[PDB]
Amino acid sequence: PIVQNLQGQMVHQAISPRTLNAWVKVVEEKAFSPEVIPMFSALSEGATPQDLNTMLNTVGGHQAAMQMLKETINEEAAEWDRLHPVHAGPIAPGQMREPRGSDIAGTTSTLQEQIGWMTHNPPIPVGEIYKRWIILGLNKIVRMYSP
Amino acid sequence: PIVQNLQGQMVHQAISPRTLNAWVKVVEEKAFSPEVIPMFSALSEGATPQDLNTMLNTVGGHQAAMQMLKETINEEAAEWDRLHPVHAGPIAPGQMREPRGSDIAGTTSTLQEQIGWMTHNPPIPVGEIYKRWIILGLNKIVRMYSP
Amino acid sequence: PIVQNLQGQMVHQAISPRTLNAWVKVVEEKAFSPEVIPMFSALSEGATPQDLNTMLNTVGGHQAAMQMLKETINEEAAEWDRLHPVHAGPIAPGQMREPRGSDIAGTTSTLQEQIGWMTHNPPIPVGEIYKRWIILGLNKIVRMYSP
Amino acid sequence: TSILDIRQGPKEPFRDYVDRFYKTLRAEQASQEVKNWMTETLLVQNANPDCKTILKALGPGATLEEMMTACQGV
Amino acid sequence: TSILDIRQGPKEPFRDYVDRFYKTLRAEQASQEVKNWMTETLLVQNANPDCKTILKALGPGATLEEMMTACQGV
Amino acid sequence: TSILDIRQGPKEPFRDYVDRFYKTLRAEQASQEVKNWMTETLLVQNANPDCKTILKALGPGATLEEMMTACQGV
Repeated sequence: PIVQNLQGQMVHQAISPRTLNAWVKVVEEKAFSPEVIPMFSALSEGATPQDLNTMLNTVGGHQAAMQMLKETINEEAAEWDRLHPVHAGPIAPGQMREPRGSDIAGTTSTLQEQIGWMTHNPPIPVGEIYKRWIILGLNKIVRMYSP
Repeated sequence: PIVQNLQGQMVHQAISPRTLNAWVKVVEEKAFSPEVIPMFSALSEGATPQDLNTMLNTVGGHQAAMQMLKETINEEAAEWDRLHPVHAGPIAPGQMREPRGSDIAGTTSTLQEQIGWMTHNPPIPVGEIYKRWIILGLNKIVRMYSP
Repeated sequence: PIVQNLQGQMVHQAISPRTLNAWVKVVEEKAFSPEVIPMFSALSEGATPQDLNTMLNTVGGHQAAMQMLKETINEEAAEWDRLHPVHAGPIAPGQMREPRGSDIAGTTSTLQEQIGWMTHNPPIPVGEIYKRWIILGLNKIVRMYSP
Repeated sequence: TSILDIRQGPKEPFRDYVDRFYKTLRAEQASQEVKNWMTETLLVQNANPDCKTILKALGPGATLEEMMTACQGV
Repeated sequence: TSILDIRQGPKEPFRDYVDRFYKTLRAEQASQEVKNWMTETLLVQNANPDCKTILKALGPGATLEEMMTACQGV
Repeated sequence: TSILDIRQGPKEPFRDYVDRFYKTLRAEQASQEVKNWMTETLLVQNANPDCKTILKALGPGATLEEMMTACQGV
């Protein structure tokens, strides 16, 4: 995640193993139950896309759901690209590039790039955009997996 | 929560996973027992409304009680709005807006807004107002759930 | 508790959950056994009255003993008020008020007030006065609960 | 399981049923107004005859602690 | 369970009963004066005949360690 | 349980008894001089005849390792 250091700057720090394991354990115990979404939300505080793929990729089991989510993440990403067209002409030397759906999904962007966008002024909340897609896709799952 | 930093200012820091899990475990083990209220009170030290909805939303089970509480929180909030009318004329540029029942419940306010009210001089104790509603609603539950 | 910060001042910091739980677990396991008193004493290092009521209020079970203790705490408090009369005339603007039995028991005092008395120069050891009452009342219990 | 399929047993305490209701209601995502409509309507309707009878005597305006204490012996 | 429903068994130690009493008293929220009234009154009243007899001999003014040591063999 | 009620069984090792003694002595709060008096007196007095006999042969001035090794076969 990207956290504030004592000095008063935003720097990246790694997520903790008993945080990781707590994510694992939630999924083990409460599967598709709604409490998973606030839980997720708390444990995703200050998290990167990269950390969010890590969390999704580290799941075991419920592979039908994991595939449905993936496909929701790509749909929501396809929709990001649709709604926000690429911008006019070449990229400025003085500036950094606008993200695509796949940069938001973490796929086409690097960590330093993910830190550029979030730490820069104005900052862009690429975590929160992926977060809604995850929560939206979580609703899809919850609604389906209701019996 | 909003905690004091080493530098001597009040800044927000996130609540810890084994704090979260300790909240979960209390509820698992002691359900509606009275010891839950001091316990709550200690673990709610320096907590935001936002953190208090997080704690309530992360409950599993006892959904009749969770609904009774919600409805108590809204009643107590409706009562906040009744007792404290909105103030005269437009909001000053130099000042920040007075809270409503729903800002106290965390619903209509943002975190930075919740930090403005608490950190500002005079400070307003919107945590402690929600806390009484929670404790009051906890009494309702305890009294009902006595057998 | 009130602890010394790195800067070299005495500031309040909250007590830890696995400290709380260790207090709980001691009581669960060793009930009225004498080892409870040194144990208490260590875990009460630098503690406030407020934290001491928190610890007493968070007990479950042994309610006959908990009531006997309460009643000992009030007796010892009644005795504090008896032995130390209130002082002559009005309270000075330049000074802060002398405690009563109920301020020592934490009841009539606020935290900032509890920090004023302890951090101020000379400091007054209102923790250690309550601590003796707790230990004295612990002797009463231990002696009774011997079989 | 659908919210319409939530019903109270003939021997099941109301309490255990109300818990089931706000759990399933917890997995419904509808507007609050619709969920209010579901609350006053469906809960009583799928409640058992013995408690149903009881709840009819509370009249309207009733709140959950009073419903929950009202159907306790049933 | 209501505070009036708290009573001492015919074979139940007083001690186990007094624990039950201040647990239920712990769930009563009444003024202190009323709770004092409950203490001196209801505790002895629902105490068993053998201990009840014992407690009558302590007279008034008695405190909990003396009541608790008084009904120990019973 | 009172300190006077602490006694050694007819088959109980002294050792297990001495442990019981300083545990109960650990719950006595009396002056040190009185507790010294209890040590030299009550311990031997409630000790069993076979070990009691043994301890009488150690004479006075004896210390706990020597008492504890003295009554080991008993």
